[PDB]
Amino acid sequence: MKVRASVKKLCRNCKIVKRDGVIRVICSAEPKHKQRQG
Amino acid sequence: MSRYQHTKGQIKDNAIEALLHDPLFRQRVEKNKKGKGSYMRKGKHG
Amino acid sequence: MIQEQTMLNVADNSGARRVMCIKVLGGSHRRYAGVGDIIKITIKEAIPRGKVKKGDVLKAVVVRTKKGVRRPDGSVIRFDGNACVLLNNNSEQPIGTRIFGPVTRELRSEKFMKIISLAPEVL
Amino acid sequence: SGDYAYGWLRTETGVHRLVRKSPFDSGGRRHTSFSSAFVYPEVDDDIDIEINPADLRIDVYRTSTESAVRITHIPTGIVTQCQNDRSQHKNKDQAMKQMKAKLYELEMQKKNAEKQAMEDNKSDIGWGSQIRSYVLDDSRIKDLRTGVETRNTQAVLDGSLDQFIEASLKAGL
Amino acid sequence: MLQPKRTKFRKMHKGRNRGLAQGTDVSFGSFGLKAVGRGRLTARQIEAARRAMTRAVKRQGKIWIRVFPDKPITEKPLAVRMGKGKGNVEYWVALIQPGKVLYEMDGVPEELAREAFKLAAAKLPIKTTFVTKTVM
RNA sequence: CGGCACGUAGCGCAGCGGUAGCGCACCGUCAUGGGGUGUCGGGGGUCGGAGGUUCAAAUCCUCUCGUGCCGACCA
RNA sequence: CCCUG
RNA sequence: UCAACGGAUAAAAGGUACUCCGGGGAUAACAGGCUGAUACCGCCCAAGAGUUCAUAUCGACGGCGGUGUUUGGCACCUCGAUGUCGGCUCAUCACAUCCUGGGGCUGAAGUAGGUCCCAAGGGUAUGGCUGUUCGCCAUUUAAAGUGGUACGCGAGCUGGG
RNA sequence: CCAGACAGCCAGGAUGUUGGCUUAGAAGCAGCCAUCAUUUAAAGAAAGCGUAAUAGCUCACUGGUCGAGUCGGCCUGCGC
Ligand SMILES: [Mg+2]
Ligand SMILES: [Mg+2]
Ligand SMILES: [Mg+2]
Ligand SMILES: [Mg+2]
Ligand SMILES: [Mg+2]
Ligand SMILES: [Mg+2]
Ligand SMILES: [Mg+2]
Ligand SMILES: [Mg+2]
Ligand SMILES: [Mg+2]
Ligand SMILES: [Mg+2]
Ligand SMILES: [Mg+2]
Ligand SMILES: [Mg+2]
Ligand SMILES: [Mg+2]
Ligand SMILES: [Mg+2]
Ligand SMILES: [Mg+2]
Ligand SMILES: [Mg+2]
Ligand SMILES: [Mg+2]
Ligand SMILES: [Mg+2]
Ligand SMILES: [Zn+2]
Repeated sequence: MKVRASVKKLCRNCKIVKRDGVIRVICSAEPKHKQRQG
Repeated sequence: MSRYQHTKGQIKDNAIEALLHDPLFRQRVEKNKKGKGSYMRKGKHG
Repeated sequence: MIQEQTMLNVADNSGARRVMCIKVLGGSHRRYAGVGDIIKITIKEAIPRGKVKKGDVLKAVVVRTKKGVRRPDGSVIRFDGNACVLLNNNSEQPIGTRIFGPVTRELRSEKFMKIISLAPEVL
Repeated sequence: SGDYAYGWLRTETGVHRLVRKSPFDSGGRRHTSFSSAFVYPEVDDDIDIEINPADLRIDVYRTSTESAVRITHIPTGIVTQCQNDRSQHKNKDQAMKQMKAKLYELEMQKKNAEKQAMEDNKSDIGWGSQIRSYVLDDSRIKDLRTGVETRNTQAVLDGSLDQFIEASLKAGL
Repeated sequence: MLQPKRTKFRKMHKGRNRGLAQGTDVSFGSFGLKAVGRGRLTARQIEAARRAMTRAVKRQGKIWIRVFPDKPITEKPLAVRMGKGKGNVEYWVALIQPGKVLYEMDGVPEELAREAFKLAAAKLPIKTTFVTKTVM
């Protein structure tokens, strides 16, 4: 998980998701893309 | 093949000129057979 | 009770005579070392052909204390001086080849079987 | 100057052995003199890059306001302090010029140390520097390294060393 | 780093930045980056943005820089009391109002121009937008 | 940081609206067996850089980047 | 004044 | 060139830590206050380094903020007095966490790490030098945190500066 | 877009050819240049992973199943 203030899709399998009022993107392709709006 | 001991010690600019100013590359004196440095007190075989 | 800046005699033939405890290993703000505890010493006198010279910093283990050891029965074992056996910094075995004077029993551990064997009598 | 000049002339590093009937001597006694040819390429004098804020450690302390500035270059480990001025910015600027000066000094010392190491190696080879021998008394020219000989001393001293430099360059000495 | 080669005067008043800009039309090229907010642009900001545009597009098309930093900005050096003369010239800005076509470009496909303008806008300190040449 | 002093030939120095000067040095010839000293005869300078006035700028002005000096004090 | 070992 | 140019006399420079009086927080020095250029700490874009790969770790060119936290700006409080450095004694708060505790990613084999997120419960060296804060050095320890508190604390101590 | 759309689901994703160079190896995938043709449902001298390079795993693309909406740009109010 990488905590950034500008979270976005980086590769094509990355998915935006909103959990508990927090925007994350999750990646079934590479765990490096797992990142969090904070 | 043995190392030469240069008399300049620790050379930090130019070792070729250092060996020139070492006695190894000195100018050498030749004993004349006749002429100026001509006289021999004793012969090679006498 | 051995603390910093404490002068100790040398209990083996390592070559030193008088040492100074300068640090008590094994704890933060640890004050005293009893018998059988490692300390860091510096050497103030030495035999001229000794195996270690003056001014070296190396470990040592306390083998005699004027305060002495308390036994579980209620006894105490008081000596008349404070002495130590010098050890190497990294390997922790005695530098010398024999130990002078009596030592006490609780040094009987897997680190100091050679101390217990080389001692003349074990109290 | 010109293309491939150092490559053409790089085999000339060394000593030349003149043997000739000297005219400066009164008796006409022959002399065995020596000279050295030393060739080195025109290396580019690269600009000295400035130092990084992360590479520096900046501290402020009370002068003996904490206007005193201690700048520490961390990757090499060199510090400079400055406390004479009331302005911390002036102290920091003087400390930064001290940083640049010591960095230039250390780079020069590193270059001189590498040059001294190369000189240690080529002083170790030593006698191998005697590369060329002109016997004008017997009129023969000799490269000892390639071992080659010729008799045309006037052509050699005119500058027809093409055969010798090609022999040396194919030798790789 | 843009700068006028010589000027009539070395220092200039602070001034105001009221009104809306003219030059609101794409003039030479086709695709333009036009300001929406209001503020100053340092010549360093102009240079960084222009570098980002030209090295994003990799030298196709042609780039027009429709602004120039003509206004000198003074800054008084630190630990100096107020007054005792106007401060020395430090850098040059261009006063930019809303609706100023900042950058302009041609000869490039639309998506590439949009991407290059995105990098430029990331380097800019003010709101910008993408505009297209209209025939009138 | 603030003043104020100077950027002149390879070097050391004068000249501070129209003219570039002196010494050492370099070159060439003499003198010497030869070198030095000596004698004869020459040359050499965007006048630190840039731009402004003036008919004209080394000289007048501004800025510039070097080196030197004097102060960066009461708390 | 000097005269490469 | 009474140019200090509405011209004090025709005619006049300094030191005071040996000082003294009248006054001023109208006006400085410490501390507080406002601000935050600078400083510190974050974040945005991503050229490039990273064998390939911007984003494991760095991050140019530039940009946007936070704190009040250094150096500064002002001169609003105090000049019918608000005792300033350092040490000692005793502290308390914050979290931008030094250790211990939970976790994500890794260019994470394990060990040992690197970076980030959560977390302030407890803990967090002794000495040589110097008045020192600081820093360097020696040896430890799980660690030797960073800051706020009139740069905490002199109607609590010292008085080396 | 009921000349069946979007997302799933079943299939292909080839031939010259490994396009050449320079490399050390260069095969879509290190860099450079060109970026065609055939079969045409469609296959890019290849978008990505991967190989020491090949290999291998996908994608763009298009065929089959299903049967009502699909998709992302602009302006704008309030929010995170
Ligand atoms: Mg004083
Ligand atoms: Mg002489
Ligand atoms: Mg008046
Ligand atoms: Mg008074
Ligand atoms: Mg006031
Ligand atoms: Mg104050
Ligand atoms: Mg107050
Ligand atoms: Mg302040
Ligand atoms: Mg006022
Ligand atoms: Mg009162
Ligand atoms: Mg936290
Ligand atoms: Mg609890
Ligand atoms: Mg205080
Ligand atoms: Mg404190
Ligand atoms: Mg005090
Ligand atoms: Mg008090
Ligand atoms: Mg005193
Ligand atoms: Mg908000
Ligand atoms: Zn991803």
